[PDB]
Amino acid sequence: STVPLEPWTAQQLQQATQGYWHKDQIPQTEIKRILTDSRHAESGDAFLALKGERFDAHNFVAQVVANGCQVAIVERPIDAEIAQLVVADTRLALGQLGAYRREQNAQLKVIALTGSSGKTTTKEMLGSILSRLAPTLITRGNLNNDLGVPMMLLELRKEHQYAVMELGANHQGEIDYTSKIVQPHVAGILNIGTAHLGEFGGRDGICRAKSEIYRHILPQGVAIVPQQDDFTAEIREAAKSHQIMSFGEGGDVFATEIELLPQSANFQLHTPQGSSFVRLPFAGEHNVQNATAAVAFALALGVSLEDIVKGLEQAQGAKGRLNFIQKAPHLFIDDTYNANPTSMRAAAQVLLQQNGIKVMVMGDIGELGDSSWQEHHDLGRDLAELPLDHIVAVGQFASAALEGAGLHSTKLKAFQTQAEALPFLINLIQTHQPQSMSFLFKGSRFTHMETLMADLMEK
Ligand SMILES: Nc1ncnc2c1ncn2[C@@H]1O[C@H](COP(=O)(O)OP(=O)(O)OP(=O)(O)O)[C@@H](O)[C@H]1O
Ligand SMILES: [Mg+2]
Ligand SMILES: [Mg+2]
Repeated sequence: STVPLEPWTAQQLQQATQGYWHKDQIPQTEIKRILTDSRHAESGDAFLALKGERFDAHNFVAQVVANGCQVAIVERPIDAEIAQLVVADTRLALGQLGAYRREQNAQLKVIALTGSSGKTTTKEMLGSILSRLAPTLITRGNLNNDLGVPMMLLELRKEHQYAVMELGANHQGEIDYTSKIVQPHVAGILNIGTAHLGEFGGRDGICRAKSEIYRHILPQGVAIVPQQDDFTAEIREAAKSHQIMSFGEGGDVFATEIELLPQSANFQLHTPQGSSFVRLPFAGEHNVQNATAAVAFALALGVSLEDIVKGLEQAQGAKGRLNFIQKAPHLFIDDTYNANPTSMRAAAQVLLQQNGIKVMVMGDIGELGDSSWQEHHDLGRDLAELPLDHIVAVGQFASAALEGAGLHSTKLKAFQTQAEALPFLINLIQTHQPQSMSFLFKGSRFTHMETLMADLMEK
């Protein structure tokens, strides 16, 4: 990693994984770090060999031996000169390590949150709030799956008072596993959207898979539910065995008198601990909703409202999530990290708040099932109805979006590739003469629309 870590002993590893040392060779030094990348495994580390879909890290042990590493956790004895802890399955063993380390840190207050969209942002808000009070460990990057969560738990220290763990649902049963490992005091769902519609086959599967986060809330724990969501009832059932705080209109925490600004939002925050005016440095109503959720979490941890507002007003967003880039006289909105129908519609709303000729450049949307084509169609139908000047679809399902435009066909341009779309944008700037433009780039991870945004910002 990069952060100062707390060392491991051979005994702790053996106890946690319930494995055995091959040839009884036991490391005489303390394990300073557990990693899974063979390139960075040096002397003092313990290499954890994972067997993936494209890889099998067992084939790289010689490299870590050549780089000084003398300890390794494996699924089977290897002929390499290195201390080897043999376990049933290294994947599960990593989780066991994370669980073991989390248990040893009983001085912790842990938050676990999930949702179709908004997890990283709410995690950033919560991190901003809690970090002003005490040392906090929040999920770093995309490490929110069955492998990532224990990896983040391995960074736990005794100085840490709070922990905000973002939990992603890549498939059914995942959140049950990760949440069981995390052992949260406060847990909840932000929303039930349209992400990963392919894996779960319908929003009903998403709800059922995300409701797993309530099963492993520690006693005296608090469940957080959305008040205004299509599946709020099904969630209330899943969380009936805990005390519940809700966010949204009619809930415990809500927002009124919302004033939307191009790069921010001002609103009246209402909580059971009182009311306060909030200057949120995040654009869009969806980030207001996220903010209310974060507030509900912080309150559930007993944070005072003043510290919550203080934390909110100076929070910062993650890379690729509505980042405002200024390239005079034009405006570029970097929203190219990921994409789903809901977040696309939200991004469209954010773009409507801007000045000058508004143009949205969207790519394909992944992880959708058989509904994919239809989704894009409907997307093209709802984006063209909006007061957007130009819509540029790039990818396989761009054509579909064109059909979806129907009556407003002329404001939506479809392209099969980025290379073909670039010259259109270049000329698009010139066509409208000296007049500020607002471009919003968005698309799924594999579409890497930031490449197109870069090639447009250069020329
Ligand atoms: N409540 C929301 N509704 C709709 N869109 C949202 C919401 N919150 C965030 N978004 C959009 O979602 C995008 C990404 O959000 P974020 O990165 O916060 O999600 P994530 O939920 O961490 O994804 P992952 O599944 O990988 O963990 C942003 O571009 C933002 O505009
Ligand atoms: Mg996701
Ligand atoms: Mg994330």
